[PDB]
Amino acid sequence: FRAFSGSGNRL
Amino acid sequence: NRPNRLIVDEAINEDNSVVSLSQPKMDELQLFRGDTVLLKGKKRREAVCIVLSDDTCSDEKIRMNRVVRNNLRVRLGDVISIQPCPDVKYGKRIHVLPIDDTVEGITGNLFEVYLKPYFLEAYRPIRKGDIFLVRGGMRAVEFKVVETDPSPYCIVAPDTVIHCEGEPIKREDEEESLNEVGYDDIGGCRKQLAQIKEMVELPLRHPALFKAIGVKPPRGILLYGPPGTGKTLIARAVANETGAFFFLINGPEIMSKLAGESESNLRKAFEEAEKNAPAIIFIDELDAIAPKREKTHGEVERRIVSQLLTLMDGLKQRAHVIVMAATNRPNSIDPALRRFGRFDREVDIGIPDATGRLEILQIHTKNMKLADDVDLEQVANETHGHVGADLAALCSEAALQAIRKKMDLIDLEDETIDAEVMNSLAVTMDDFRWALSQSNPSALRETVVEVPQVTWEDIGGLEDVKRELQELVQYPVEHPDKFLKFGMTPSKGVLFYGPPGCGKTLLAKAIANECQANFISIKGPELLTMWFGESEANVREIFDKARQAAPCVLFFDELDSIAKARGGGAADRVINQILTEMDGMSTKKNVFIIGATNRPDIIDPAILRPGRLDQLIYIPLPDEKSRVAILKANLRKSPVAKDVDLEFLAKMTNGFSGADLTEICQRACKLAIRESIESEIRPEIRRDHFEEAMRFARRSVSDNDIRKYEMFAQTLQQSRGFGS
Ligand SMILES: Nc1ncnc2c1ncn2[C@@H]1O[C@H](COP(=O)(O)OP(=O)(O)OP(O)(O)=S)[C@@H](O)[C@H]1O
Ligand SMILES: Nc1ncnc2c1ncn2[C@@H]1O[C@H](COP(=O)(O)OP(=O)(O)OP(O)(O)=S)[C@@H](O)[C@H]1O
Ligand SMILES: [Cl-]
Ligand SMILES: [Mg+2]
Ligand SMILES: [Mg+2]
Repeated sequence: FRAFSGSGNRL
Repeated sequence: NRPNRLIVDEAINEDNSVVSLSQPKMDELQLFRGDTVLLKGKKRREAVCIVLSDDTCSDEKIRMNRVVRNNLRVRLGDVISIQPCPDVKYGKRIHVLPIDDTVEGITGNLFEVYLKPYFLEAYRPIRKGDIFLVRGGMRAVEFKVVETDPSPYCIVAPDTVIHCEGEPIKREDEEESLNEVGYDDIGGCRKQLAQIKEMVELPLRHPALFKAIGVKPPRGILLYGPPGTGKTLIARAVANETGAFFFLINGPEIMSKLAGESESNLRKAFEEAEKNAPAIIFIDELDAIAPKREKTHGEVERRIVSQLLTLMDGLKQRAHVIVMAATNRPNSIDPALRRFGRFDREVDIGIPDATGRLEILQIHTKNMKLADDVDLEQVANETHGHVGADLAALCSEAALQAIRKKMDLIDLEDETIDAEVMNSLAVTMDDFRWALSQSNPSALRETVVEVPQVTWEDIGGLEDVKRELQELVQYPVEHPDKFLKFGMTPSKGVLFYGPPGCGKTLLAKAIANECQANFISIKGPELLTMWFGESEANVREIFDKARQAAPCVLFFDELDSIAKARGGGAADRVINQILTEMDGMSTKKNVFIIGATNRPDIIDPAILRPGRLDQLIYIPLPDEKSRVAILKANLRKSPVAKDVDLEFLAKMTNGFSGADLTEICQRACKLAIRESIESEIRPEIRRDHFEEAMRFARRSVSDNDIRKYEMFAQTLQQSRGFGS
């Protein structure tokens, strides 16, 4: 596992 | 001591990323409301937060939430350095991971339910490594900031992306849990929690400091109050907030073990506490181990009590250890334990008042989404005789109800959990109303000690009497200096006497309200209920509680009932003991004793002796003008028609008491209600209703009675000689 991978923020 | 150094204090703003200073200090450091400040704590850790103003905050201290406290590895009273942070800019990407023990039960999109509304329109300044808490869906999960693109700190603007992908990280050894109990989990007993904090903070927080001074610190603190009032709760809170080692000793558990094991376990507990000093040993359900010596029949039982007493005496080693103990019944504990050197300090954590209950209700609705129709103040007002645990349970019960009716859908999903839906679960005011009807309150029989909500406004007339009461009760409290210059000590108590239903009880509560002082009412019949043998310890317990609640006004109501019962060997012992307690009551303690009776002809002259209830205040039927005031008072809350004339109503009811007028209002109100039901209308109470009620109205105080009451108003002080 590490750091990032995916998404989010929205808004 | 540069200005940047400040002392940590309790928080008022529930917001995680908010810390507060006083305006004069904010101007000293040259910071303003919008500024983002950098906080440097101990253990070379840092946290970033938004700063705000606080008029209540002392300039030498800084208010920060427990979340911020933990991120700094700091506790209440510690020192931290604050410095401005304009260098903070918006983030590009943020990566937060949940902690296992707080998320293992829920599945789904953790980011949309919690992180979304948490950062939405918030622009929260965060730091790498920080742990923040988000409550929702009847659960509180804490995330740790693993990394931020502008490291180590940045603000969370709408453009910042979030990634929370990954199996929850395990708890680091030094990272204390926020699920653990703290002062913010306690409400309804601010005053008491303060006393304990004072006693315990010094020796537990600064142990070396106390060893150098040579002055004696506390060793034994005894918390008492009905079951479920949060005694066990406070112990745990104080331990965590001070960072002391907490060793719990459960009474029943020790007494469930063999003779040798009980003795052994007590020893180990003390040895372990001394090993990890500073420490708090909490003995829960103390009465299980050390009840009154007369009731402790049995050799093995007697040995354990002695064992405990010896261990308590062994605390003379002064190994920074505090022993706290809890018991429902202070009288149940072996008096040997209340002696100096052992549990020499006691704190009464009684039942919460309206304000307190509200505080509590708010604690257990933190994680639940509450509908708009929910009004906790009503619930608080309604749940009289409820204890902390009762309130905590009903909230759980109101929530469980919202689940039941909404479970129709979940079942088909049971296989898995619906986290997204868990947020959609609201708790209607009906869910509370339902839980209210199903509630089993425990402390209804407990004597209530709180500030009355009855004010002068609720009392019509008696203006000059209200005045005299302020002189007797308020002045000596608010202006002690003046009394000393004149060299007079103020009177101890008062006696209300007059016809029934004229406001004697009302005055007692009103004066208490004006002085924002505690109030304890004990009616005659209550005193005649206590078992004969038990009566002796109960009368004393009352005056003890009065001392605890100083400034306090102790009101003995319905005294006539006891008079009738004497001329009764029980009624005699009681009043004679009250007289004894009155004398022992030092006037300097700010405890005011008031008595009331409808029968000055049979009152014990001993009560009227100088030094006791020597202020004889006569309270007659209300005159014309007063009757109008009373009528308004009762009809304040009710919808009255414009046609109703109260000046005339008062003119016709000359000779009627205050209670009589209230009954007239009720009877007239009942007529208006009847008509509202038969014919579907919004009710109004009009002239016709009062006229009909008045035709059946009757007077409670006869002319013969008046003549007698007027005579006693001039000769009541003469009853200490030969009878009339
Ligand atoms: N003053 C309070 N403020 C907030 N919550 C409270 C308070 N008092 C009780 N509670 C809640 O009700 C529960 C009972 O608290 P307890 O610590 O068990 O009090 P207790 O007096 O030690 O109970 P007994 O005497 O063993 S029955 C706690 O778990 C709290 O959640
Ligand atoms: N001056 C008053 N102003 C408003 N209400 C009054 C007044 N006097 C009496 N009442 C009513 O009478 C009720 C009880 O009055 P109390 O305060 O108990 O007077 P009391 O001298 O103690 O007489 P009793 O024996 O208790 S009825 C109250 O609930 C009121 O509704
Ligand atoms: Cl009497
Ligand atoms: Mg307990
Ligand atoms: Mg009364």
